[PDB]
Amino acid sequence: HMRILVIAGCSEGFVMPLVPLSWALRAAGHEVLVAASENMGPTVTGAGLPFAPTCPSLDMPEVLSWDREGNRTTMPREEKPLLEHIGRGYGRLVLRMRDEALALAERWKPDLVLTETYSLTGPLVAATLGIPWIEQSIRLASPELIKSAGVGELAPELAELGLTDFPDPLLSIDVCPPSMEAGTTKMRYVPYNGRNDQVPSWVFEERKQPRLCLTFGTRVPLLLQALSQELPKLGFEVVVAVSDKLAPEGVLAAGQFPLSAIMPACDVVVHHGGHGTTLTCLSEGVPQVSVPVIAEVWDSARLLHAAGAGVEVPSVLAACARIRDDSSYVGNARRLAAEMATLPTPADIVRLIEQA
Amino acid sequence: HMRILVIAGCSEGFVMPLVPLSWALRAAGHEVLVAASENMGPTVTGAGLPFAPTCPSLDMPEVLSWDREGNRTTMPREEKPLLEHIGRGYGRLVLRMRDEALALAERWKPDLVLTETYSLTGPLVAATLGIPWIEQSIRLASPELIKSAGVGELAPELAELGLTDFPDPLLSIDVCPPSMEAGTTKMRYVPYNGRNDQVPSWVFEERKQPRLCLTFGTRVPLLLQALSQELPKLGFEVVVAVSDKLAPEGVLAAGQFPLSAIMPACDVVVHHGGHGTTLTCLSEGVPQVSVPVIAEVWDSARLLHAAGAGVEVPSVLAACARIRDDSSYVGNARRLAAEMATLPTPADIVRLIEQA
Ligand SMILES: Cc1cn([C@H]2C[C@H](O)[C@@H](COP(=O)(O)OP(=O)(O)O)O2)c(=O)[nH]c1=O
Ligand SMILES: Cc1cn([C@H]2C[C@H](O)[C@@H](COP(=O)(O)OP(=O)(O)O)O2)c(=O)[nH]c1=O
Repeated sequence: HMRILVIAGCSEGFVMPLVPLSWALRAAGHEVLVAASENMGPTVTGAGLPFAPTCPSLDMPEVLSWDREGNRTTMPREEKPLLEHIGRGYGRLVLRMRDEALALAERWKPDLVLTETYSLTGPLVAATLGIPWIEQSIRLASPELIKSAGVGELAPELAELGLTDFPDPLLSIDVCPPSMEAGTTKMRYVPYNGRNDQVPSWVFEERKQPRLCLTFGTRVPLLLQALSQELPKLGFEVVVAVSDKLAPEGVLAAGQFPLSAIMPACDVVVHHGGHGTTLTCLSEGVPQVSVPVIAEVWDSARLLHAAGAGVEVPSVLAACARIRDDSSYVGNARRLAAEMATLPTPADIVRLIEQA
Repeated sequence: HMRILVIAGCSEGFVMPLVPLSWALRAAGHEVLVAASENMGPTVTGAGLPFAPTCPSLDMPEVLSWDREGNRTTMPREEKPLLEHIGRGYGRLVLRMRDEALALAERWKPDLVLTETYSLTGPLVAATLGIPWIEQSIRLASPELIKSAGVGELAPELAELGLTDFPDPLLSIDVCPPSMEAGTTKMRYVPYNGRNDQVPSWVFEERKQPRLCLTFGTRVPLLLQALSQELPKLGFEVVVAVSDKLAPEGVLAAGQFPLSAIMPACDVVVHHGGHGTTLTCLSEGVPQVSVPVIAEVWDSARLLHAAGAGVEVPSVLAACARIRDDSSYVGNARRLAAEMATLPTPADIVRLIEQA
């Protein structure tokens, strides 16, 4: 019987993929508490998990566009220092969370910390209290250059603990299918995509024409209205998964739909290359048209395109018809979904955590 | 990899205790879908689970106060036929759910049905499709007289399938601690008590006086305001767990608080003998003052009072001071909580289900 403090990010993409393992721990009789930014409250509790805020409402651009000195930062065009730039963003994110995250850790007294790769507040809190921690990957590929830059940015905070680098996690979890990737344990990606009123009625009824899902995530929407009007002309019934506030002919519906709920009713997905969106579409064996927006998802879209599970489009109307006609995309997507199903479940991983 | 259709009731007390096992299944990589009345949507999805309505908004009194003939029914004062009366209520509840629950089962095609003891729509749907089903108990004691009456009321519906009684479930789950009770597998009761914005701040900070939790559930509130004003005079800081719409001196707070989140910050609980409330307080080793309102929870309050884990009050101010001064109540409550922790987890049960 353990008390596990789960430390998450400031947007849905950094919180949702930690939900299945958190519930897997709770299912094993353990006490779980998810600590994240105050704006991630409804997301955490909407997943049925206990929540505690570590900082006010916060989004990544606030932290990424300003450094410790207080000076505005800009993004390098060169991919490599762009990744280091992003990494330092995650590092400074820790400076906003650590205080309340530590004080919460002092009082709640956890035995173990669960967190994602770029949420470095986890390792910091774990190292501060002198307790082990678990690292779970939430990406097809996690560029270590991002992580290293974040650790380097936190150097004054580690020296405060008389450290150079965070102590290695008790378990490093990876979710990339072996037939894709270029001290880690593999885990099957069980997708959690948020909270809806109910599973849409059209999901259960029969489908008499190819259905396409169009989604850009929770950050990229703020092109979507253009692809919505044109894609049906390619011979598709389209559904747009987007925020209800953000939410038409040939379109079936437009609104907040957890992908895992609607994926069985779809044949192809056009998206922004989002980590959670990609892995979810992968796990359900659906060919994807990935339009990689954010730099940190670039590697994942490369692994995806290479395996032929989908088409990376750095035109997207052309990529769909290319999938609508060629069947090798569906085949690979299903092959990889089948491969992920063989991997250990979050339930299997809980035992490993308990056992060592 | 299975598709499990979870069939629940029409009020929170019949839905919430099915959440942990449902997530335990989802954690093991299985596909889960919770089917309940339309008013139980927010409860299901608030737990992070997929939802599908089997009937419009519905509460137990509608079904219990009217029979198949369409005639108004009254409650017997004699406990025994009162239990049979209640049982026939659950039986007629099936008549309201079975249609949409069946059609949903035809299209979604589940391999297995998960349900509670008195949700007979589960067994009916399972028997109709010819698939196994799982019975989980959500009570300290489940009077078989209730269940038998429900089955008897459904006799025309079983004869429709050429049956007399529902086929025995693949697994019958019980949650009563061995040192309490008078083809079942024991499972530890992992409490899920709903959805809140966050864990209250006072839960983590230190407590310099005995704190009491006052809650009557989701049905009984519609006395609570009286016990709220008087109980602090007994030397207590009181917190009232009740609907926010329903929600003062000596009172710390009043509103919707999932018990499992606030239980560590409490010393004693006064309640309506609610099944979920009792089991949750039990699992956290907290002495209870049970005021049994509903007839079906009477047996549970008897098992509770006998074990000395609390005081059954069929005056409640006296029962608290009796617990506030005598320490044998806390001892038994903790002994039973310790006993439940030894029992197999919902995660352990998932394996059993997978294995046989
Ligand atoms: C807007 C929206 C998001 N989602 C989910 C899918 C993913 O799990 C998550 C999006 O995360 P992600 O795919 O990483 O993209 P991003 O981080 O840029 O937002 O939210 C839906 O399921 N339906 C929707 O309508
Ligand atoms: C109103 C309320 C209910 N609950 C929970 C506790 C139980 O899990 C459930 C109540 O179910 P239960 O104890 O069976 O009582 P009833 O069926 O009469 O409603 O709801 C809270 O945790 N906090 C609250 O403020």
